[PDB]
This record gives sequence, structure tokens and C-alpha cells, in this order.
Amino acid sequence: EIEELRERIEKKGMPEPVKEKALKELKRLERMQPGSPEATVSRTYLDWLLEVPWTEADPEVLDISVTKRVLDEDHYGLKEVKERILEYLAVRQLTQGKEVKGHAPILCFVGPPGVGKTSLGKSIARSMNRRFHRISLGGVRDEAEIRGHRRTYIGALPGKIIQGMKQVGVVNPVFLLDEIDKLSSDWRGDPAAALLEVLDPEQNHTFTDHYLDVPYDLSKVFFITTANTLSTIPRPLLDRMEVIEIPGYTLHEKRAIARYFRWPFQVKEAGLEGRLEITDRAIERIVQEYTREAGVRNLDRELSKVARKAAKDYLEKPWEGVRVVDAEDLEAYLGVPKYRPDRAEKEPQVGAAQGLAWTPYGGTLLTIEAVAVPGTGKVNLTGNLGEVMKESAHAALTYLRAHREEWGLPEGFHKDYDLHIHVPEGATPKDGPSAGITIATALASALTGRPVRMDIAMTGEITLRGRVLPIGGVKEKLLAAHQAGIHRVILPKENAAELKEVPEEILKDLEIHFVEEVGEVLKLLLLP
Amino acid sequence: EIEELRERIEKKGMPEPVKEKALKELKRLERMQPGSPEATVSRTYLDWLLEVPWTEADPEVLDISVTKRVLDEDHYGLKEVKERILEYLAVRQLTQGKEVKGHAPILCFVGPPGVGKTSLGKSIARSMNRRFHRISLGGVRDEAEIRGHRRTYIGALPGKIIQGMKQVGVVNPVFLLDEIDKLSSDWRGDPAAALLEVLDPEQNHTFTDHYLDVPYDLSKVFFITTANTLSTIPRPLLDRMEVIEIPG
Amino acid sequence: LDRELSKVARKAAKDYLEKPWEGVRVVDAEDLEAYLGVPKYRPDRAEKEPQVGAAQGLAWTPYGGTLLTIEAVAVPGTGKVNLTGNLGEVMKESAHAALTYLRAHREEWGLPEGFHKDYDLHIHVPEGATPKDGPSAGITIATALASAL
Amino acid sequence: TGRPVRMDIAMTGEITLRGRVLPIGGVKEKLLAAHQAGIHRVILPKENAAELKEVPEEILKDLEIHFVEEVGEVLKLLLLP
Amino acid sequence: DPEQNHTFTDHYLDVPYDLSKVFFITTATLSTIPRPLLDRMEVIEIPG
Amino acid sequence: QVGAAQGLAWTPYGGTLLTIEAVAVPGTGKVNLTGNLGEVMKESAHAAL
Amino acid sequence: VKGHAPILCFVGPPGVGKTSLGKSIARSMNRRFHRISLGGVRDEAEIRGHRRTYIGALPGKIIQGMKQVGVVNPVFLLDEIDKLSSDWRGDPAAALLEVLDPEQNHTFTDHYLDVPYDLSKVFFITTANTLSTIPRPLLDRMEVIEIPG
Amino acid sequence: VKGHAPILCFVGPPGVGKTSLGKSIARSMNRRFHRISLGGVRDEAEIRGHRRTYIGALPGKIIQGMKQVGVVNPVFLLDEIDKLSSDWRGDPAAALLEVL
Amino acid sequence: EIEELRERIEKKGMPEPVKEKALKELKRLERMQPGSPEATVSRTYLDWLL
Ligand SMILES: Nc1ncnc2c1ncn2[C@@H]1O[C@H](COP(=O)(O)OP(=O)(O)NP(=O)(O)O)[C@@H](O)[C@H]1O
Ligand SMILES: Nc1ncnc2c1ncn2[C@@H]1O[C@H](COP(=O)(O)OP(=O)(O)NP(=O)(O)O)[C@@H](O)[C@H]1O
Ligand SMILES: Nc1ncnc2c1ncn2[C@@H]1O[C@H](COP(=O)(O)OP(=O)(O)NP(=O)(O)O)[C@@H](O)[C@H]1O
Repeated sequence: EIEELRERIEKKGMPEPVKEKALKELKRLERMQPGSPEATVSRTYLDWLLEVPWTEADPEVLDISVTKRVLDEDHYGLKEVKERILEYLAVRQLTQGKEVKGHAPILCFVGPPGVGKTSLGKSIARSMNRRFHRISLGGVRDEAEIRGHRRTYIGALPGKIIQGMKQVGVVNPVFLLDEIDKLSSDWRGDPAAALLEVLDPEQNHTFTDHYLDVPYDLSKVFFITTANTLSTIPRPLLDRMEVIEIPGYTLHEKRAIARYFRWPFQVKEAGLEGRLEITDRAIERIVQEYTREAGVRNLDRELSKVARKAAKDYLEKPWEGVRVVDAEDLEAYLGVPKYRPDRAEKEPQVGAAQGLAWTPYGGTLLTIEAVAVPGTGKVNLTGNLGEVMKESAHAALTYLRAHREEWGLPEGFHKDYDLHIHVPEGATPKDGPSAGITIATALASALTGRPVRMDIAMTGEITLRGRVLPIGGVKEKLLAAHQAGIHRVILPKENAAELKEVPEEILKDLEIHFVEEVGEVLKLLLLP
Repeated sequence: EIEELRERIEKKGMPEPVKEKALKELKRLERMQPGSPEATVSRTYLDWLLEVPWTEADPEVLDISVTKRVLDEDHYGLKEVKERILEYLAVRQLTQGKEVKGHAPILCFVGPPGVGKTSLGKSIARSMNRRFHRISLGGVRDEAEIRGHRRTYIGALPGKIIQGMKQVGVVNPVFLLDEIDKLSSDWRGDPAAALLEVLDPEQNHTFTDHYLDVPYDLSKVFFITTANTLSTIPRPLLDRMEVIEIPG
Repeated sequence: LDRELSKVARKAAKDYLEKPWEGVRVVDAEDLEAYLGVPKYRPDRAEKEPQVGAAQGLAWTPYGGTLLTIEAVAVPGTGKVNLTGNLGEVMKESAHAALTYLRAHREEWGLPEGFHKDYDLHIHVPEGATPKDGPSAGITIATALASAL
Repeated sequence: TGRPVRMDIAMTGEITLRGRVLPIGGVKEKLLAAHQAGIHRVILPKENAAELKEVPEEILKDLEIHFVEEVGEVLKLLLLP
Repeated sequence: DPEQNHTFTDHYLDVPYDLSKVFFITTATLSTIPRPLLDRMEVIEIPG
Repeated sequence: QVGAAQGLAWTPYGGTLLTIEAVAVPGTGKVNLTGNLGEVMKESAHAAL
Repeated sequence: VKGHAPILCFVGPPGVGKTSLGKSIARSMNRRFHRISLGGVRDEAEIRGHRRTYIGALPGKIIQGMKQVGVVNPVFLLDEIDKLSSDWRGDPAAALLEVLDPEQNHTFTDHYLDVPYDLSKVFFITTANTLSTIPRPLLDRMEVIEIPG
Repeated sequence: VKGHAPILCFVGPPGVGKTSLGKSIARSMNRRFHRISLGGVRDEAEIRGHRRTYIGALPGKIIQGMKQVGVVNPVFLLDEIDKLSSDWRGDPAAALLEVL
Repeated sequence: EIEELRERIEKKGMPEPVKEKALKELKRLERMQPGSPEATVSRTYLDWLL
């Protein structure tokens, strides 16, 4: 078996900096005593170089169009991540090593928890037909989980990248790292230095892990690093790694994600494979009323609760569960409504405004309400938000002190009327301090006394001249307006580029008035 | 004593990659001096592969009425979680004979302290007639207290979840993980990040620890997680878990 | 920057592998939005209008250069002057210096006599650049106050 | 106003600035605590009927509920002069 | 807790330990005791 | 100058020069804590008023 | 008496062409070029200070630069020196002060080798982003060059 | 009579020659000099000394500055004894009094 | 090699409670082999002390 291992040196394709080291320590091996623990770690090392993959690679798939359909039967809502991975097929299909060095197959997914990004590795690997290992760095604390240990230590096995190479079998595989942002650290080694040693283009060609002291190749292997936030990444690994900021799943892909992918898996898990149906209206109801995070995890757990309450009905009595579950029988399955929808009741309320902003948990409507009472010259915003709505409120009222003859206001209303503004808590300013034109028509509906009809949705901000500021995150608030059955949404006119992100089945109902001026907002909206 | 270990592997009913890995480590352990510390760490390694279970499972009784009467003979009036247990049995009565990826779920029990949501796992063990090991996770600072150390660390253990796999001995236990809200979350220590591997219902069967260091099949473990408040659970970890929100 | 150049070259490569016609492919600014998805930030360019009562300020921050707008409307009220923004009050102090210049020069531009007390002023700061780097755009506010009043 | 309220009517709700009664959460122990003292007429918001159906039978058969949309419907009941 | 002092799982003492025979007595102000612990161990209100 | 005051204050930057500026625009009458004050300079402004 | 000049500090954001100016200055004096990464925390106590009685990998990373460059007067691109100081036990040491100062640049005792190395006439380029978390026994006497955006 | 005298505190704007004032006392005294600059070291237990169980345990910066002199009397400088950041993790005021 | 350090003890390791720690460190020096990974800390200990 010493000569069998000597044949298996040259049988593999095992490269030239490792070959004379393997032959010289095998030359050390046959003359010394085989019962030794030094002989044990020697035979472990010269099992490890001849089991780890070096150049024996799986065949890369020669065409894109049969991988996209395997992605289309595994994940739905990540179209941009699908474009980034067939983008990697477009890079590796065209090149195939035409004097090219300086590769970066190093990809990251950061988003809300439970959006998809640890189940990509059972889909990317099925797509481009490469074998998969799911490497875990959840509670990896020491550096030596990836860095390994020296062979002078008794009991030495290599790092978990090399143990991943032990399980996957072939070189050029795919990796999914499980957690990055809460990869913790201690003394005697920070594992961010170990992932520096993994994830550099300078040292993907050579690795030099501290068990296999020769260079190792991490070049052809493609990486997924999975995290939830960008704040607690170690800043070098945040720096020299390609980040995809995954946006949260909202309802108009959640209706598809249930019926296509998530519901049939768990009614296969329950047992009613063809013996349960759900309406699309109950799926839409579950998302607007029962789920309030951006991931589909309690979509999975409460449609799982629909499936197992249907199994409880199907086993306590033999009656058929092939009844379809609509909106109003769903409360027998799931009990109390945990959350409540937003009512765009189309009768004109006197001092209200149809507000739109976005939570990080999806696009959610607001209702900014305001009254004017003849008091003093002061204002008070009382809706659990900061001063970024307060400066828009002073912007709105100092717009409305101009054009006083236009809207029928009294001559001294600023020092005569107290004005109070309520906002809901769903407006979260990190990119969206939104709904400024809702504040402006709340001031205009309070002071004039003329009602605001609820037929028209609104999104903007206020400059004091009478012009509007643009907004981001336009997709989730337009489909949140499409959720409530309200079809007339006000946008700034310079937000015309965001209609290309919306496909036509949502866009055919949404009567988008691209409106740049606040006087045009108050002329289009405010019911006399 | 290595010549018992081969047929202990063969009647243990291991899966094929971990079975070939344990037989390869047994071929390593055949040749060496048995007095070495490598011999005792590989002997502890093969021993820990044998007395963890792989295909040994207690039979789940499919009686809804026996489970309901044991749930009513230990607890009163906890209607959501008692309906949850009988519909978990209604899943497992229906899927018995259908080979699907049977992930037993991850229950979260929030509410005020003292409801009995925090020591329900003894009654859950009596109601399944499955074996029990409540796992101490009260304010743990150590991530390798959950996922273990490697065997290069000299007196290493695979964590308390695999120690529950020892002392239960079958592949479908109930684990009362106490005080999941009370885990410290910091850059120096965060074992809630170690809870994210072992409590994900699509990849618990690819749980790698650090001492067995193989994908261990944790689809059939009926995990129980407890908390006295909602918000101090980390934002990945509360998302993973069936929150049976039972109030005061 | 070179991350987004990486993404536009590979987005060119994706339609290269399904349409192989590219012996030459020129990309100007108009088909840039076909790549890279949503516009992340927005260019504060020239507003292309010659005459309305506001001006264009400047600032400098390590995010880069920008073309700030400072605007004010002189509403007929109590004579208060307040800032509207989440930056420092030295911008309002430079506005106060502009107020002393218009009180010292109330004749040559057709101002009313009691303009200091017959006009409420709110002064906009829409922005986030210059915390203490270059935190003064005082003649922009002086044109804003004089064109408002 | 110098006017007292009714003695058998306890109440719960949420206020917005127009006067629309927003619904509340966790009502079962609130209704049975109002049932526990000498109150058998409670004010609820209008859209807490979905929470009130989860509340059991003896709580709904002992007391009286009032589904309220606007706070003028509250103050039409509880101002004795 | 007497439901799990019989199965108290120490980090070093890996096998669960029996502590339910042990008379634990604790000392203290209520407000800086945590909420599960002040609900969990029997208060003896000793004033001045 | 009608509002400026040529002042002297000791700094850890050595000797410094001041332009103490006050306009007092008509409003609610409160003292505005402008110009990045310390814990004592509002007390000096209260002594002035 | 001042045979060696004080050493630079390129400061700026992460992403500027500090490697491009290092390759330019090594092309300027007609010199083979080495880049020193020092990317993570890079504990000099753990990885420089071996004292030769381990297995003995990386005998000082300056000497690992020297065996790669093969010439006695290279341009060392020292990078990310602001990332040196750690919040751990023995890991902040600032042991490159003995490397960089001219009063013991001519001699150089190594952590591994324990032999006085001739590190005379060795040019150094130190590039580090944020000026605050530099070790102060470097920037008390090193030069600094502002590279803005 | 008493071997210990009080210890100098130089304080002012940064850069008024205080390191060179210690160097000029070193040149007048014909005695060696070292300057350490604190603030980067965030630990008492770095300076006072961690135990030998840690595998890369180098000792403190103040005895590093004392051993770089190599003589039992240095004109020792403690630069930046006040400018310490908010992360007072292992509190170095007790060790910096206990070396003083 | 281990006698140049003792030359440094009886030339500049003069005080007795200081040198008692170095003497039982010298006792520990011939206990393990000087190629073990623990012995780096032990040799660095009395080199830094001496
Ligand atoms: N597009 C999709 N199609 C089908 N199933 C999906 C899709 N997105 C999510 N899922 C399912 O929802 C689950 C949530 O994804 P998950 O892998 O938990 O992401 P993640 O939690 O953010 N990564 P991590 O936080 O480290 O666990 C997946 O395991 C899938 O089962
Ligand atoms: N429905 C019930 N029927 C009978 N006894 C009950 C019931 N609910 C609660 N109890 C009792 O009240 C106790 C409350 O549990 P508790 O002691 O708080 O758990 P715990 O010790 O806190 N577990 P943990 O804090 O997670 O480690 C139970 O252990 C029972 O003794
Ligand atoms: N009062 C002084 N008279 C003459 N020369 C001076 C004086 N103060 C400083 N210098 C010069 O400045 C040098 C001292 O360096 P300097 O820039 O002051 O830093 P430092 O004060 O010594 N250390 P630090 O105070 O911590 O920044 C001396 O070598 C002189 O060349």
C-alpha cells in the first residue's frame, strides 16, 4: 500500500510544488516505525493530499438556457440574483482560460432574514451541475476552524474549507458560507484573518493552510457568503467581496412563492399532496394581515399551520380536505389576526391623507391625519417619528402661507390655528423619509376644511417653493397601492425611470400622475 | 477492542459518507500504537460516532387520544400548543408511509415567566412517548458549547445537543432549549449564531458540528425553544421558529 | 466605481452570449439605466430654468461634490426667521448676516420699509454635506433672502 | 365640560387625530378583567370583532359589547347632562 | 427551579446533576432583580 | 459695526480672536443656543439679558 | 547623520490607487516591487514573533517580502496599518517601529532569525486609511501625504 | 532621605517640544531616553502583564520602552497619558498608577 | 546556549526574589524539549526577563 500511495501520487494530477514534498516525506516514511503517532499523522497527511481535490474537476455546463430553467423551478423572487449567477455563466462560458488571471468568483447575499440566501446553494449547484458543500460559520469563534492546526499537534485535522473539500470530492465546486456578520472572534486568532486568507484574489491561487502546508488552489471555486447585515461584517471582508443587497420580498411575489414553491413542499410534508387547495385571495390575505416581516419564513410557518390544521381536520375525521380555503374560512385555521390592513375607504375624510412609505418588512400604506383648531402659533408632530417629517411639515405650512388667496385661507391662520400631524410608525427613514406631499395635503385639508378623497395615492417630499423632491423604493409602495385596490398614485415627474422596474400586469391598473408641483397635487387631489 | 467496532458500525445503520469516514478513521486506528494520545482521541472519536444515533428511532405512536389525554393530564387549557401537538401527530400519522423530508418543527414559546411554556418539554416527552434531554442554554457565552470543538483540542466534546443525542440515544428526541432570549449577543461571544445552524428547518440535516464534524440528521428532532420576551431574541433567530405566542 | 464597471461589462457580456453581433458596442449615458437596475443616487444637475427666486449652493464632503439648492419664500407673517434643515445653525447665522445686509441696504432693490417684521421666513437646508468641512454658503442664502423679500 | 361619565361602562381604544378608533391587541384578559369587576358594558373598537371571536363563550354571554368607529359615538353615550 | 434542579446541566459536569434536595436561599431591592428571577424565587419581604 | 463685538477668549489653540454676533430678529423671545456653546456661555448670555 | 528620511503615510479612503503609486515609484527608481497586505487584524505577536522554536513559518513578513523581491533595496508597499491595533490580549504590540526607524534600520534583529539583518537602504511606503487608529509611535515622527478623493 | 521624588507632568497645546524637553533633560543629565505613546493600548493587562498561557504573549509597552533603553535609569517619557478613547475595556488607570 | 543566560543571571540577574522565578524557570527549562510549541513562551520569558 506504500507503493499504491506512490502510484496514487501521479494518478491524481497532483501538482508540482507538492510532489517533491510528498515523495520526500514518503521517503522519510518507509524507513521509520509505522506504529508511531508521528507515523499516524504522516499517514493521515498522505491520505489527505491524495484525497483532497487538486485538478480533477467536474465539467462546467456548456449552455446557459438549461440552467435558468432549473433556477426557475427552485427560486422565484430573486431575479437579480438569477441575473448575477447567469452573469457568472456568461463570464465562465465565454472565457474558458484565454490568458485570463485576476478572477473574482466571490459573491455575497445580505438581506432580511429568511429571504432565501441559505437555500441558494441547493439551487445554484443544481443549475450549473457542480457538487455542493454547505460550510458553516455560525458560531465559529477561533481562527483555527478554517486555518487548521499543525501536524505537531496530536489529533490534528485540517480546516473546515479543507474538510469541505473532503466531503465535496471534486475541485472547482461551489460553497455556501452560512454566516458572516455574526462570525464571532476571540483571542489567539481572529477568523476574519482566516477568511482574508480564503477570500482574496491575491491568495486564491495559493492558500497555505496550516495543516496542508503546501499551496492549495481556491481559484476555480465559487463562493456564497451569507449574512443579514453589513454593519457587523469585518470591514476587509466587507470591502473585497461583491455584495448583493437583497431587497425584501413583498406580496406580489409572495402570492407566486406560495402556490409555486412553498405550499406544495409542505403539503407534501403534511400528506395532502392533491387533497388541499388555497385561493390566491387567502394567500394575499395571509401576507397583508398575518405576516409582517420581509422574509417568507412565517409565510412558511403559517401556511404550514394551514396545512397541519388541515391535517388535524383530515385525521380527526375522514372527510375530504380538497375544499378550497378562501379568505373567510381561514380564520378557523389560523385564529386571531395578528396584524391589520390599511383601509383606503373611498368616502372623502375631512382631514386625512392617503399616505405611502415603506417599512423594511415590505411596502405598507400610511394614513396621515390632521386637524386645524383655532389656537396659537405652534405645531406638534405626535406620530412616533423624528424631525425629518417635522422639516417637511414646516416646508408644507410655509408653502401654504404663500398662495393664501388661491386656497381660501384667512389672513392670519399661522398665528391663529394650531396644527397637529399624525404619522404611522411604518415610515422608516434610511432611504425613505417619504410621504411629504401627504403632510402637505394634511395641512391643506385641515386648514381649508375641504375633504381629501381616498381615490388617489400619494408619495413625495416638500420643498418650500412648491416643488417636490424625489423618492426611492418606488416598487414596494406602488405594489402596496396595488394591494389596497387604489389605482391613482402621485409620483414626482423625475421618478419616471422607475416604471421600467414594474412589469405591465401591475402597471396596467396604476394610473400614475407624474406631478412635480404641490399646487398640482392640491388641484388634482383635494375635494371641494 | 477495535474488532467489535466494525460490526458496531455495521449494525449502527449509518449513512454512507459518515460510514465510510468512520471506517476510514477505524483503518487509521487499526495500525497505530494504542498507548498514544492519538489513540484515545481517535477512540473517543469512533466511540462518539457509535453512541450517537443514526437510524435508531423510537416508534412514534399515532394515537391522538393518548397524546391528548397525557397533555391534559400534565397541563390545563393551553389550547394553542395542545392543538399544535395533536396536529403535529396528525402530520406524522399522515406522512407515515410517504417518504418526504420530514423536518420536525422548531417551536418558540414566548409570554410572561411562569406560564409553563418554559418546562413544557417534560409533558411533550410524555405525550410523544419519546425520550428527553433538556439542554442548558441559559445565558451561554460559548458558541462551542453548542457546536463543539474539534478533536485537536484535547479533551473536546461535540456540544450539549450531541450530548443529548448521547443520553437520549434515538434520532427523534425532544430538546427543551431553555432561555433562547437570554443568549448573549456580542462580537466576542454570540451562541445565537450557533443556534442558527441547528435550528433551520431546511438544513438541520446538514448540521455539521466540530467533533463528529459530519452532517448530522436533525430533521426528526422536535426542538423546543423558550423565551420570556420577544425582542431580545436576535432578528435571524426569532424568524426561524414557530412562535406559539401564549399570553399570561 | 469599478464594482459597477464590473457589473456593466458583465451585463454587456450577458447579451453578448445570446446576441453574438458585438464586433463593436458603444454605451452612452442613455442606455446606462438598462444596466445596474435602479438609480442608487441622483445627479443634482442644472435645473434648466433661468428665473425663479432661488439659487444654487456648493459644498464638499468625502461622498463627493454636489450642487446644493438653498431656497426661501418670504411669507407675510410675524417676522420670525427659522432654518429648515438637519445641519448647523451657523447657516442660519449667515442668513442673519444677510438679513443685516438687507437691513443696511433696504433702498436700492425696491424693498418695503417694514420688511423685517412684515415677513415670516423659513430657510431651507435640504441636504447632508459639510458638517464642519466647508459649512458656509452665505451668499446663496443672501440671494435667497433678497429674491424672496 | 363638568359632566360625569356612566358608572357601568368601562372602555378601551386607540385615538388618532381625526377621531377614528383604531383597534387594539390582546383583548381576552382585558374583557375577562372587565367581567371580573362590576362592569357588564364595555366599549371596543369596531375591528376587534376578529379578536373577540377568539374570546370564549361565557365572557361574551355575561357582558355587553359596543363596536365603535368614531369617538363621537363614545361621547354620545357618556355625557349625562 | 425544582422541575430542573433534578436535571441541572452544568457545563463541566456534563451529566445532569440532582440539586432538588438543596435548600437554596438568596438575598437582595426588588427592582434590580430580573423579572423571571423575582417571579421565580419566593420573596420574604423583610422590612426595617 | 452694529452687531459685532471684538472679543478675547483663551483656547488650547493659544490666542484667538472673536466676532461675537447678535441680530435679535423678532420672534418668541427665547435665547437661541447657537454657535456651539459650552456649559457656561449660556450663563454669560443669561447675565447679559 | 540622517542617512534615511522619515517614512510616508498615504492616507485616504479605501479604494484609491495606492498600489498604482507604489508600482509607479518602484518603476521610477527601476526597482522590483513587493506588496505587503496586512489586511485583517494581522497580529504581529502571533505571526511575526515566532522566536524560531515553533514549526517556524513566516520568519517576519518583511523578510517574507525580501525573499519574494530578491533585491536589497525594494519598495515595500506596507498596507492597512490602521488595521493593526486589536482589542485582544497580546495582539496590539506595534512591533514594526523597530523595523521602520533609521536608528535601528541598519541593524535588524529578526523575531525568528535572531541575527542582525542588513536592512540598510530599504525604501518603505506605508499606506493606511484612517489617521486616528494609527499607532502613535509611528505617526509621531513619520511623514503624511493627503490623498483626497 | 527619601528615594522617591514627584514625577513631572508636561501639559499644554500638542507640539510644544515636550518629547524634546525630555530629550533635553536626557542630554543635560547624560542619561538615556525613550518615548512610548499610549492610547493605542486599551488594556491594563497588556501593560501589567497577561499570563503565559496565551501562546503569543508579548509583555507591556512601558517595559518595552524600558528594555529598549536597557539601562536601569532612563529619562522615560509617557506621551499621551490623557488622550485615551471611550473603550475602557480593561481599565488601564490602575496599572498606569501601579507602574507610577 | 543555556549558560549564557546563566552568565546573565550571575552578572545582571542580581536580586533574589527576582532571580528565584528565573531559577525555577531554569528548572522548568530542562523539563520539556526546546522544540515544543509551549517552550517558545518559556524561552522568551527569561530572555525578556534577562
Ligand atoms: N425564491 C424562493 N423560492 C423558494 N423557496 C424560497 C425562496 N426564497 C426563500 N425560500 C424558502 O424560504 C427559506 C428562507 O431562506 P433562508 O435560507 O433561511 O435565508 P436566510 O435565513 O436569510 N439565510 P440565514 O439567515 O443564514 O439562515 C428557504 O430555506 C427556502 O426554503
Ligand atoms: N398547565 C399547567 N399544569 C400544571 N402545572 C403547570 C401548568 N403550567 C405551569 N405549571 C407549573 O408551573 C411551572 C412553570 O414552569 P417554569 O418553572 O417557569 O419552567 P422553567 O423552570 O422556568 N424552565 P426554564 O426557565 O426555560 O429553564 C411548571 O414547571 C409547572 O410546575
Ligand atoms: N519652545 C521651543 N523652543 C525651541 N524649539 C522648540 C520649542 N518647542 C518645540 N521646538 C522644536 O520642535 C521640536 C519638538 O517637536 P514637537 O513638534 O514640538 O513635538 P513634541 O512637542 O516634542 N511631542 P508632542 O508635544 O507630543 O507633539 C524640537 O526638536 C524643536 O526643534
